[PDB]
Amino acid sequence: VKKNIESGIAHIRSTFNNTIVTITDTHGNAISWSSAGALGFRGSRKSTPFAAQMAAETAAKGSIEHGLKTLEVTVKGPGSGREAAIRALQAAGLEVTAIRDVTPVPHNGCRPPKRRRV
Amino acid sequence: KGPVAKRDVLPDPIYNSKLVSRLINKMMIDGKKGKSQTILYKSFDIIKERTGNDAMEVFEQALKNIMPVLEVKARRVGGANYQVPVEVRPERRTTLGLRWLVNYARLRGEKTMEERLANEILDAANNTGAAVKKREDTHKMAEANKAFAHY
Amino acid sequence: QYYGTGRRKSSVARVRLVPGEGRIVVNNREISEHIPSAALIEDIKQPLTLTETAGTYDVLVNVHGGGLSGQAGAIRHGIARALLEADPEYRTTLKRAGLLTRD
Amino acid sequence: MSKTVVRKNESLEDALRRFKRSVSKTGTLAEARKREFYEKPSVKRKKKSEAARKRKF
Repeated sequence: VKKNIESGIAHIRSTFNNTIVTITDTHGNAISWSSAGALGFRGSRKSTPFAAQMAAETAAKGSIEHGLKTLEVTVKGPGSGREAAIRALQAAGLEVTAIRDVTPVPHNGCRPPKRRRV
Repeated sequence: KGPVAKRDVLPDPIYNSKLVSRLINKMMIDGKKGKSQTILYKSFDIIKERTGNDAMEVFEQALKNIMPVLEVKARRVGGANYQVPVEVRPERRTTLGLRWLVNYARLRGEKTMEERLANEILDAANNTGAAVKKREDTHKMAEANKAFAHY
Repeated sequence: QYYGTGRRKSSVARVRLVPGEGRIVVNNREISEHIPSAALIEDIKQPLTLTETAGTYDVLVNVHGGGLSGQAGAIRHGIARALLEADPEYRTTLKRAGLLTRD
Repeated sequence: MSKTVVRKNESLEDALRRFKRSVSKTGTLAEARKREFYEKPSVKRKKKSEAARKRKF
């Protein structure tokens, strides 16, 4: 009954305040996901490399039961946790397949808000 | 600046050990090293008497039990007052074990420091003990502060 | 008559290492007659055990000044110094101890 | 993000070595990181004349 996907793609959103790990299939259907908030980190430790590491580890050890043998990386967003995230993803044993050049880079878009000092 | 060296005196006829010499150096009050030496000798004798085993192995196991692996060091990065787990070098581990042993032994409360230290060495060889309460609290703090394993 | 001075913390060991059997006199007294707490007695012979000089020299000393511990330290220091001045062959070995502190 | 080009038969950090180098030639580090808070048109224009010339980056 369980669709045993052979390989999928992982979308990771790094931020200065949180890190989200989502594992998807070829069509982008949500397979498994985890975040620093789920691990237990409630303060600013969410965006830490260690928190990203734990989130990636949990996502990988959750998708291992779902069955995917390999995955693709689609990390995105600012932050320093993107390194420990991929490090844990590789250490988990689920070899990565490929990567993409996707990014939210806007040409002009809308003007950001006021700074944090005025 | 930089670190500094030091040394101690190992030879001790009753259960020869450098750590035993360091313990003798500890627990000493008012420059009375003879009192501490006698206390340690009599405590080890009581241990050997009550328990049919050499006090050296019991002391080694008590040290192995009480020695803390991880230390939780405070650090004030902004208005948060965070803490950072730290790996304790063997020297600091031994010194902390000696400190906890002596302190909790004298805190227990009995008719003689000899019996106090004997019962403390026993409750250290058997993980259930006062100094091991401190060890467990330190380990719990280090685990709760795992978020800052490294800056 | 080999001579030596075990100066340590105001306690001087006027030691004269002469060929004998191994008797150690402290201010005209016996080892046990003078120094209880024999924990230090075995320590006095630390160098005497590092180098084999068990019972070939006697130790006649007049230790003036210092407590029991300081007197024992001065005694062993003077013993080491006099033994070195007598036979410096083992100075290479005894340089790792020295026992000179200027205390 | 560095690129869509794939590399295998290397170590784990060998990939990050080229990631951190190839990410320089993309706006992931400048275009998507400067616009976190607004910048007035004047300072917006002066910032280019300052950086692109002084070579502070």
